[PDB]
Amino acid sequence: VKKNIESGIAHIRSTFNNTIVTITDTHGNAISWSSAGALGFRGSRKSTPFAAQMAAETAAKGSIEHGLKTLEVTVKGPGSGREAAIRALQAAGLEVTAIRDVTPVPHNGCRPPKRRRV
Amino acid sequence: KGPVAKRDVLPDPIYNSKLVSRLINKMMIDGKKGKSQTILYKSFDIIKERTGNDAMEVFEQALKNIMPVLEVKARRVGGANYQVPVEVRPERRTTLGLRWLVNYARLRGEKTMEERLANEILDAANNTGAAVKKREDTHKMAEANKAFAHY
Amino acid sequence: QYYGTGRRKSSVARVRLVPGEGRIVVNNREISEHIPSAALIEDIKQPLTLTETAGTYDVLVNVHGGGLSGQAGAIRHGIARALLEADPEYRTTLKRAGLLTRD
Amino acid sequence: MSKTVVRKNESLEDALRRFKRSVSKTGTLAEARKREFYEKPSVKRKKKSEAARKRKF
Repeated sequence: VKKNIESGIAHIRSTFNNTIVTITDTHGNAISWSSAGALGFRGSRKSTPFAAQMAAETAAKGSIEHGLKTLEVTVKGPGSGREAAIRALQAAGLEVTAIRDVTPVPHNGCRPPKRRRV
Repeated sequence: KGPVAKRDVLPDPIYNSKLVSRLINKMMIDGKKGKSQTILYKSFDIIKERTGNDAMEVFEQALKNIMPVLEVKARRVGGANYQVPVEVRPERRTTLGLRWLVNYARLRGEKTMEERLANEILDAANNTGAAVKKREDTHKMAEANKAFAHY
Repeated sequence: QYYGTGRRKSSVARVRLVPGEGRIVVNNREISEHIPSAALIEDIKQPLTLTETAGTYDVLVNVHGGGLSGQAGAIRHGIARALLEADPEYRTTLKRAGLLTRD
Repeated sequence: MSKTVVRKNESLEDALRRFKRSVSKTGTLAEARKREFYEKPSVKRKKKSEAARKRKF
């Protein structure tokens, strides 16, 4: 009954305040996901490399039961946790397949808000 | 600046050990090293008497039990007052074990420091003990502060 | 008559290492007659055990000044110094101890 | 993000070595990181004349 996907793609959103790990299939259907908030980190430790590491580890050890043998990386967003995230993803044993050049880079878009000092 | 060296005196006829010499150096009050030496000798004798085993192995196991692996060091990065787990070098581990042993032994409360230290060495060889309460609290703090394993 | 001075913390060991059997006199007294707490007695012979000089020299000393511990330290220091001045062959070995502190 | 080009038969950090180098030639580090808070048109224009010339980056 369980669709045993052979390989999928992982979308990771790094931020200065949180890190989200989502594992998807070829069509982008949500397979498994985890975040620093789920691990237990409630303060600013969410965006830490260690928190990203734990989130990636949990996502990988959750998708291992779902069955995917390999995955693709689609990390995105600012932050320093993107390194420990991929490090844990590789250490988990689920070899990565490929990567993409996707990014939210806007040409002009809308003007950001006021700074944090005025 | 930089670190500094030091040394101690190992030879001790009753259960020869450098750590035993360091313990003798500890627990000493008012420059009375003879009192501490006698206390340690009599405590080890009581241990050997009550328990049919050499006090050296019991002391080694008590040290192995009480020695803390991880230390939780405070650090004030902004208005948060965070803490950072730290790996304790063997020297600091031994010194902390000696400190906890002596302190909790004298805190227990009995008719003689000899019996106090004997019962403390026993409750250290058997993980259930006062100094091991401190060890467990330190380990719990280090685990709760795992978020800052490294800056 | 080999001579030596075990100066340590105001306690001087006027030691004269002469060929004998191994008797150690402290201010005209016996080892046990003078120094209880024999924990230090075995320590006095630390160098005497590092180098084999068990019972070939006697130790006649007049230790003036210092407590029991300081007197024992001065005694062993003077013993080491006099033994070195007598036979410096083992100075290479005894340089790792020295026992000179200027205390 | 560095690129869509794939590399295998290397170590784990060998990939990050080229990631951190190839990410320089993309706006992931400048275009998507400067616009976190607004910048007035004047300072917006002066910032280019300052950086692109002084070579502070």
